[PDB]
Amino acid sequence: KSEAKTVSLIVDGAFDDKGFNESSSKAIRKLKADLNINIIEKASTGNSYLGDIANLEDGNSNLIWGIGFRLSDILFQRASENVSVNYAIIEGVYDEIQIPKNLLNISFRSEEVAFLAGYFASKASKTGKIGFVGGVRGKVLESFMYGYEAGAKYANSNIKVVSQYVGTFGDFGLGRSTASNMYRDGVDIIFAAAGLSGIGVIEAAKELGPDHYIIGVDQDQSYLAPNNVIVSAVKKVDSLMYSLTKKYLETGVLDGGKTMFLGLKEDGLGLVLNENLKSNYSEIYNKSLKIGQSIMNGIIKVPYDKVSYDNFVLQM
Ligand SMILES: Nc1ncnc2c1ncn2[C@@H]1O[C@H](CO)[C@@H](O)[C@H]1O
Ligand SMILES: [Cl-]
Ligand code: NA
Repeated sequence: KSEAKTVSLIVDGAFDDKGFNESSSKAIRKLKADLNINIIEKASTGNSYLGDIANLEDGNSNLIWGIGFRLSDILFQRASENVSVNYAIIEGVYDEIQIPKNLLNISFRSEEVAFLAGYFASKASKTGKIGFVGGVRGKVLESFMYGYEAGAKYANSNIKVVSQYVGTFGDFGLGRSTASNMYRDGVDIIFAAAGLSGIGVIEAAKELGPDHYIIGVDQDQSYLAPNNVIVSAVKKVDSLMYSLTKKYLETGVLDGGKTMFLGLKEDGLGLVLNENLKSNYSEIYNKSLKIGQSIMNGIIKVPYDKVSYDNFVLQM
């Protein structure tokens, strides 16, 4: 078996985000539980990526996972320079370069699940004004923002959407103040797509009580605020990391040198309802799932950047 092997994991910021980074740790710990492999987990930061990952290498890791686009260039450099080490990255963002054979990149079509979140929030909102709180801007987050705004307009052409960015995935207090300002300005539902920062958005909703709703992200976040999180736009990082790593442990060769793309139809993303609010939002949830099937069948082409969004809006 694979018991002698080691799989390592490096994230940016804290593991304990109730979402994206946490899901990567869940996968690695489940691999340890099921296969009895060795694991190493490291929470890192930009000023020390190079040293932290060089250390996972020196621990003779058989596979090193990096999580999130902020690790893109470092994971690429280390893979390029260490041909005998295998690396995989969740959401590497690369422009010019060709991916080396010992690096596997995973890309999620986040705009697809964000479209479901926007459609849902737009149908559910009583004020007709909804919010989006993002983490760090860039290609990944813009896919969430434009997918959300497009799905919202698809549900109601005159929907009002307020978008703000915390600017980091690790500022809970700024998530809270951003959300508090939105709720005070007539927003009644906020999609928090902001890592740990978004948990502060949830805190703001809890502090304001009933009628301040959240669309959660990455994992089912209804348990964080069972009266306020209506639905969650999940990203199935843990399932994918487990299955890809298990295959790698069986073959010993990384299926790398490429980017694997996952959206709704690959079961890489999904929309998960809070059962405590079922009687009240089930009809909208079911309509949202039909929208998801239209996306999966290629009927709705979901925008993901400014150009595709502006075209989508003009062609509605
Ligand atoms: N530490 C992080 N680093 C990079 N991207 C992140 C991080 N946390 C969250 N994200 C991204 O923001 C989205 C919403 O939390 C996630 O699905 C992921 O794409
Ligand atoms: Cl605070
Ligand atoms: Na804080």
